[PDB]
Amino acid sequence: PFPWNKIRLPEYVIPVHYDLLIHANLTTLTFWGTTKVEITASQPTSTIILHSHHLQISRATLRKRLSEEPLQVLEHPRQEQIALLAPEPLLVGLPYTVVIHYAGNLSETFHGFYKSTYRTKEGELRILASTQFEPTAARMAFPCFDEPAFKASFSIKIRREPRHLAISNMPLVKSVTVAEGLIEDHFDVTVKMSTYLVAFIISDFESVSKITKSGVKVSVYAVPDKINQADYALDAAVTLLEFYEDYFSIPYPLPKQDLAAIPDFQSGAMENWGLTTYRESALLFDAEKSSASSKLGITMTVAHELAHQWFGNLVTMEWWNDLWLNEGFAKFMEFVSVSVTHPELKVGDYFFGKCFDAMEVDALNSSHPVSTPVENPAQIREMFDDVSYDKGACILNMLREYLSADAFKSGIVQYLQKHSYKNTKNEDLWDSMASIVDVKTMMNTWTLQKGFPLITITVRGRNVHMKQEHYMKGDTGYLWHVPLTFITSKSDMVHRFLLKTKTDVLILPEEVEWIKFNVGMNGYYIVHYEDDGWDSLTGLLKGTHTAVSSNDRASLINNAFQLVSIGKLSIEKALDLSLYLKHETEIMPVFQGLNELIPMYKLMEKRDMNEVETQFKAFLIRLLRDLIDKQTWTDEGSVSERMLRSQLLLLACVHNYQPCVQRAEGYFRKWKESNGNLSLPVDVTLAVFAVGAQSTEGWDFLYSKYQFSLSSTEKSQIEFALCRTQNKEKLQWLLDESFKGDKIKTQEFPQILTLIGRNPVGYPLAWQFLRKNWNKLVQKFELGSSSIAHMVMGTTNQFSTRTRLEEVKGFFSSLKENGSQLRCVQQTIETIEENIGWMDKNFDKIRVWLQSEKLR
Ligand SMILES: *[C@@H]1O[C@H](CO)[C@@H](O[C@@H]2O[C@H](CO)[C@@H](O)[C@H](O)[C@H]2NC(C)=O)[C@H](O)[C@H]1NC(C)=O
Ligand SMILES: *[C@@H]1O[C@H](CO)[C@@H](O[C@@H]2O[C@H](CO)[C@@H](O)[C@H](O)[C@H]2NC(C)=O)[C@H](O)[C@H]1NC(C)=O
Ligand SMILES: *[C@@H]1O[C@H](CO)[C@@H](O)[C@H](O)[C@H]1NC(C)=O
Ligand SMILES: *[C@@H]1O[C@H](CO)[C@@H](O)[C@H](O)[C@H]1NC(C)=O
Ligand code: NA
Ligand code: NA
Ligand code: NA
Ligand code: NA
Ligand SMILES: [Zn+2]
Repeated sequence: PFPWNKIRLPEYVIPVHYDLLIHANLTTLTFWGTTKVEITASQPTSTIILHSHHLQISRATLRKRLSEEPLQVLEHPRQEQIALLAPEPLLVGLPYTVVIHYAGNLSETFHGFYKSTYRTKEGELRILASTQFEPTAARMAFPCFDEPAFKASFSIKIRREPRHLAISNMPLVKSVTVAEGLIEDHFDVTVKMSTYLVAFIISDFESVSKITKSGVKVSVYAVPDKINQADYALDAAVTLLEFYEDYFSIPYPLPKQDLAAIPDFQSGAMENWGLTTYRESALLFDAEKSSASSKLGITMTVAHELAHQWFGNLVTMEWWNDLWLNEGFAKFMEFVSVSVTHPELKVGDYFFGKCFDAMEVDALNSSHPVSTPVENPAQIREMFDDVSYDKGACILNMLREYLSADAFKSGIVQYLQKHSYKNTKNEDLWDSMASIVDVKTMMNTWTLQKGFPLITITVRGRNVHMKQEHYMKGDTGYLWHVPLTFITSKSDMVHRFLLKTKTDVLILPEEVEWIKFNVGMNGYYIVHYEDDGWDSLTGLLKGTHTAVSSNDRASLINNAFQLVSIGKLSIEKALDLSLYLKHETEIMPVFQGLNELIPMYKLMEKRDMNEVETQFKAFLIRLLRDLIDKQTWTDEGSVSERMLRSQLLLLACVHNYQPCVQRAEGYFRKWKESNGNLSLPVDVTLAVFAVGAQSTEGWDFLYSKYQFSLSSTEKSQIEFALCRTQNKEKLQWLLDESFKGDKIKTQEFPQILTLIGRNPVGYPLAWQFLRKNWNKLVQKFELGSSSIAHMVMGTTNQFSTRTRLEEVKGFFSSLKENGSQLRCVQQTIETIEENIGWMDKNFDKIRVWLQSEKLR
């Protein structure tokens, strides 16, 4: 008879300090712990509720120069709680200490205190143990008040064999031999922090280190065979840590910061205070083999994790309904920091693309407000999504533009200073921002309702009429305070207008030839132009496209196709606009063009539409052919030029543009004749391998080199190529082997499943594999995880028939408690519903447009 019936812990028993002793055995794969937690009670009680999950509690006692007594233990596994019953009611305000002894098995998933393995370059299997606790898995490693507002200090001790190294949040202060072959490591006490930030790793990692100008020792740890790839991340971390310390004027408060590359890791990285963790591919850099995309990705990932030391660790959201205060800010700070520390990366131009990814899900009924209630672990994991990360960063960027960078920076500094070592709510951020303007009323419209507005512009002479309405595919009365911006043919000053009502008007000083709203796409909204608007802007792009900025051109491309879905613009007119790209040069507008047009043939690929699919792909290649032909088969140029080269050559080869295929075939044959020892330009390797893997001999040869590669980029490039074969038996093998995790690690499975889901002949196999192996995949990755969401959407969200829709509805319906209520399931259902309507309306229009298409 359990005495607590709520998922949320009681509020009146509060921890102050934890002493954690962990003794793990990396041979038996078990661990023992003793947890002592200093607590004080706000009000008298005789029961203490806390979290524990899959931990066998052997004994629990309560300690008051005096006194100690036993506690009865009850468990409620579904609430993931245990209850400790005291003989006497606890006394208010007096310090107690709860001592719990327990045992567990190392987790075989990617969360909790889990097993990771790797093979030495000689073939020896090695075992390590690592942690991943965010959001609710600390309770799988020690019993705790496992909610992020129950902050405390942590003194961690690790018992281990002499052959192993242990690291944790804080520096090692002492090692004591306790028994024959057993050493006890004492780490220094942490600052006050949430339980999800606790971390420890038992490994044989090696490290390299560098000291910041502020005296912080920064280290990168990795397996011995890969530590020579740590130099780039080490240098970036020192630079970025120094940047944030100087930017926030709040020092990093710990003596050291570690970045650890874990051989098995579910996400990309995690911000544990003093001991940040990473997938090997997100941290390690090979100067000969790593891609430009990889260098960018490592830099931004490190910038994200180090931003979290302030936005997340120092200041933490009070509850997961406001996770965006962690994740939106860390995502935004990636661009603030890296635009200064690595200007050659030009990260600023990539930002708006995240906003368009957020708008993809946020246009659906099944989106949710940035701030929204959650209760159980699955729901909490679902908050780590494009709304929290990307919409969060996008509305912060919009607010920064509205307030000015200086007022925004003063706001976030006051916010961080005032709430240091505490927790914040949505409202606390607005109050800090206003202390520098009714920010609260405005930002409440952007955080407490889902979606975004369509802004409709109607011009009569000098009179510019504006209307807002909720953009939904494909009428709730939603209203926003929208900080509009515009430029005109007569003024490229960024003009501002705060639209607070359904309609409003502004008067231009003189008539203009065109007007363009949402300058640089810094606003989280889309724009429709009535009357001759889209013709006028289409003419601008086709005549003098440089009359507006690259990012303004990308915004026009994106918005035109979004307006097709709600019937405000014909597919023919949006496709007509896209034709200006034949004269475009810039990565962002070209990338945006690809990102609007590729998804159209991805729908056709899953239909009996080979004729139009082939003509559409030939149109795409012809549209970009001049740019394709100018690409050199080298690694020259900027990061943007290199990413553009790699993507264009891949596109051209996969769609059988013969000049590219023939050159890629030659490089692959030479690479194979060299026994895989030939150094190819990294930027052409995706295309070369993707062509090579189309034959059985080439696929088999590529796979044979995957075993021995120490390069994350090369393994990623091989994986992509292997997933592109039309040989169904090979596709099935990849699914089976990465599912098993021996020949290909299970951390790659979600990406392999999705790539095969996008394969024009493999997509039935991937959806089938997901259905057949659902229960084991959920057990490995967890309901609500981003990984499960990626697998659900990546195998299903390009279907466009009523028969496929019912397959999806019927399958997930049948799962009941094991998945039927997933948000990603409702999102993919609504996406397929929109695909059905969009294809039913537009397919014949596209077919005719392509035939008429003599412009090319
Ligand atoms: C760790 O795994 C072992 C599996 O061997 C679990 O031990 C079994 O538990 C059941 C039920 O309690 C017993 O009937 C078996 O006899 C146990 N097996 C052995 C070999 O002793 C153990 O419960 C797991 N630990 C936790 C904390 O879940
Ligand atoms: C993990 O367990 C193994 C065995 O269960 C421990 O290995 C023993 O270590 C002692 C002293 O080092 C040796 O005398 C025994 O011969 C070992 N037994 C075996 C089967 O190898 C190991 O020390 C444990 N490690 C930890 C960290 O607890
Ligand atoms: C959106 O979902 C809600 C509840 O799920 C429903 O009441 C509403 O009708 C939906 N909107 C549309 C356009 O289907
Ligand atoms: C080719 O093999 C040599 C000898 O083992 C090695 O040193 C070199 O790095 C290899 N080159 C590539 C591109 O793999
Ligand atoms: Na556990
Ligand atoms: Na909103
Ligand atoms: Na939203
Ligand atoms: Na249309
Ligand atoms: Zn984050």
